[PDB]
Order: sequence, then structure tokens, then C-alpha cells
Amino acid sequence: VVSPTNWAGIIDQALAPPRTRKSYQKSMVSISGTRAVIETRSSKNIMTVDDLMTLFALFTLTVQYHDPNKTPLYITDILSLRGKKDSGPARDSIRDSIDRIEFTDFQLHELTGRWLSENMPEGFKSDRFRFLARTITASEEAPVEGSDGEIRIKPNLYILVWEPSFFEELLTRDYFFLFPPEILKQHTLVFQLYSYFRSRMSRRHTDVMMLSELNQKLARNIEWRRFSMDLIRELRRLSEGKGSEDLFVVNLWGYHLTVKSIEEKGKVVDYQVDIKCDVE
Amino acid sequence: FVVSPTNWAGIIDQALAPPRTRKSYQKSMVSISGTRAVIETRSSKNIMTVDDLMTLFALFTLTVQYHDHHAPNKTPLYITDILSLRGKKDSGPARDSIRDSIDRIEFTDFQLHELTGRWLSENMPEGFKSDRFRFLARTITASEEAPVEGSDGEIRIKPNLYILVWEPSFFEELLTRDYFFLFPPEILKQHTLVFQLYSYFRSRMDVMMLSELNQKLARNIEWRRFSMDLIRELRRLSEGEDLFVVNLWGYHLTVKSIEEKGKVVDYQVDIKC
Repeated sequence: VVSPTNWAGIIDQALAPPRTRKSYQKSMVSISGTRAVIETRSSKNIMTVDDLMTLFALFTLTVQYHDPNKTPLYITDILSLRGKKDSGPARDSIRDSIDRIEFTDFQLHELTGRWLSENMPEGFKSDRFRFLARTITASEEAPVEGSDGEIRIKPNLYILVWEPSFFEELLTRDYFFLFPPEILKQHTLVFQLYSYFRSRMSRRHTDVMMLSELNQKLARNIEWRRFSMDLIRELRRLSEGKGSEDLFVVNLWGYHLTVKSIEEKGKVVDYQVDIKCDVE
Repeated sequence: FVVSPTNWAGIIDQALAPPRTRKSYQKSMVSISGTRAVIETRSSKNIMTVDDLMTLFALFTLTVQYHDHHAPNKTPLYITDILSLRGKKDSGPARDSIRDSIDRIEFTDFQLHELTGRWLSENMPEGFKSDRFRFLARTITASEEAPVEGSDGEIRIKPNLYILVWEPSFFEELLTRDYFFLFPPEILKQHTLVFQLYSYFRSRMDVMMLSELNQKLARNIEWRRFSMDLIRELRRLSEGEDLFVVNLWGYHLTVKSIEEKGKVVDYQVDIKC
């Protein structure tokens, strides 16, 4: 459905903003040069961008186990792979993340579409999919009704049936989905930044971008003064004193970034991001 | 998998909304083996209603048909094959009604919560099992005219071809225990209450009372109407008030009324074969 290089492009615009409770969201996107709208629905709340890291933790544990579309996953393994203090509220936060993933539906409508598809020579293609086709869950205490009257459960083991097409891709194109276990422990914007590079920096040794374009390729819907302000703060604390306000370096797990601020009439209007790929 | 062929009328039929109803949630009690279980039904839009059972089983036969004229979990379905198998004259409003049925099936999610027990793989000393599932894992759909933004501001589409990815476990079960899910092409054209009766028989299969069939089929409608409706739909399928037979496509029924103080208080149903 979703190609692995298109992931940061299309799927990330289909998720809700962080800490946001939505049941629906519509977004315009581009692949194949073609206009397409993607819809995200849930009977509960849709996946937010903060769930990408629990989702990619599930990816890692799936491929590891199978080294048969049934996969058992212990919530303590998710908490450690995500660098979470085994707690009560922390178990519950992972559970809410996996829940939002389970019940989120994505529907991709091609718009300048027009293909030979069958009898229809100029068709309109839509693809509705879900990451998990079925979840079996073992809890330690009894199902309880919540405040709203619907059942609440607290799993500690999960049995995952991934969507068939994605499941064989998750094992075939295995490289596009297995991330360093520490990248799964970062803030959302660093995770989003690293993921864009795994696509962009294929068949490239070095390359230079502007943070304004990283604002476009990563988070079109967030204004500059907070995309830049946010991504710099997280990039600076991953820099460990290696630089000043106007220059710092950071080793984004193989991608070596050099972040130079750009100044016009004394104020900071952009940032140069120089990338150098330590082939590992 | 979860809903076996013996459990179908028990678990799935109670989990759907009543007809003519638009719901986003519904909770229901079921019995697997005498152990308590709750089933939850959710949709972002409306949940599958019992009137959708026939469209769902129309999808079942066409799925099994395709792969016997040819296991690969990708299946194409033309809306006209569905429209005819359900005996609907190809129309506009009729092709849109099938589209809505398939829509409710797509987005309806089922969650089965076991309530007592049960037994232990290990560090779960009295575990509690829940199963969340959806009939279709993925749908690819081809329309002839363009997506429009609708009344709600969200996209409306008018498909004529559907490519179905069934849930993996159910897809092999739809081919393993294949005999159950394959129905007579005329059963898919009847009223809901008749279809529910025929489906119950393939699970139960004998002598039954219409009073208990009222519980096994539609616990939520009181006898006064369940019998009046079902005894009418059954009589329109026969030739010949207190005694009649009807050949429910393989199950031949003999329906004897029970009379007490001049009025009819129940019905005995003999069933062969």
C-alpha cells in the first residue's frame, strides 16, 4: 500500500498532531506525481504522530520474533525497546498507543487518478487499510466498564495479525522497518527526522538541506517558529556540547549533521543542515 | 478462529445492530460453552446491521467461487455480481444500497471479551482473553466517477469493483470449513428473519419450539412480533394455518401450532434432514 520511501511523505500527514484526540482527519498528499487525499478514521481517537514510535517498536519485535502471520508480543518488551520505566501509567500509555493503532483506518483516494483497472478504462482507485487485521490479548485482571460504559482491558501480552500485504513487506523490505533501538526512544521530531533520512540519503554520500525544507518535508502544518524552535532544541540536546548557538554537530546514528544558523539583518531566518553519511 | 461455524448464529448474529438503525457502538452477551463473554461492536460510521448479513454472505460465496475457478488472499468482486446474487434489479439506489452494506461491513469492528477463567500459559495465573477482529483487513476499490466532498465534508465514493483482503484467519476458514459459508443463491434473496433462520440451522444441524428459536435468533424482540413476522415469511414460501410444511432449501420443516384456551401459544418445528 504505502511504499517504504513514501512513509514520511504520506503516512505522517495522515496522523493527528501530538496529544490530540480526533476521530477524523483529511489531508492532501502526493505520490507518483498524482494528487491524492488520505482520510484517517477511528471509532475512538486516531493515531497521533507520537504513536509512530510504538508502531515501529511493534515492527522491530515482529521481525525479531520470526528470526506465519501470528506474532506474540510482551508489553514489557515494548516498554524496554521504547526506553520506558516499567510502571503502571507507563504500561497504560503503551496500551493507549497500541489501541489507537489498532482502531485507526486509513483510506487513500486517488484524485487525478484515471487508470486502466478493468472494464473501467478510466477508474478511480481507493485503498482502505489498517495496520493490524486482528489482535488477541491476554490481561491479568478482569474486564471492567469504564466511565462511559464500554469495556476497559489491560493486556500484558498481544498476539498480532498484521495486514497481509504489509506483513510480507515487513519481512521482505526488512531494512526499511528495523530501526536502531535508541531511535525508538527519542522525541517524535527526531524520529521523524531520522526516518526521512533513511529514504532521502539512499545512494547519496553527502547532501545539504535547509531547515525550511525539512519543515515542508516533515511537518507542513506546523509554523516555522515552532518547527524550527522544537527540532533545534531536541537536536541540540543530542549534540552534547558539540557546538554553539550558531553551529553544532550531532551524529544522528550514521547521518552526521552540521547545523549552521543563517542570519539576515541580525536575526535567524533559516538553518543549513549538512549531511554526511558514515557508511555502516 | 474466534467465531467458528458452530458459534456463528450465537456470536455474530447478536453483535449486529437491529435493522433500520444507525449506531456507533453496541454491547452484547454471548455464550461460547456456558462461559460468559461480552462482544462489543464499533464503527467510525454505523455498525453492521442484521440486514447486512445477506450482503456479507453474498460476499462469502463470490469469494469462494473465485478461488475454485482457479491460497491467495486477494479477491475481486464486481458490484453487479453482488447485486444479482442478492436478487436486486440493477438500479441506481440498489447499487448504492449494496455499497452502504459493504461500507458498514468494512468499518465495523468486533471485540469479544471472555469474562470468567481461564487457564494459564504461565505468568498469567487467571488470564482474561479478548479478541478484536474485523471481517475485511483491507479493501481496494475502483469507482467510475470522481470522489466528491459530501454533506459532512468527507469523501463519498461509488465503487463498482472491490478487491477484498479478508482477515487471514477467517480467509482460510472461509476455505477450510468451506461447506458452511456457501449458501443457496435463493437464501440470499429472502427476508432477514428467514435468512437468520436458515443460518441458525446450519449451526444447530431435530425438533424445536418457535419460542426458543425466538431466543436463539432474536432475543431482543418479544414473541408477539417475532412469531407474527416469521410465521408470515415462512407461509409465503409454502403451499399449505395451524399446520403447514416449507422446504427451506434442504431443511424441510413441519410447523405445528400449539393451542391453549382457543389461542395459539407456541409452534413446534420439526426439521429434516
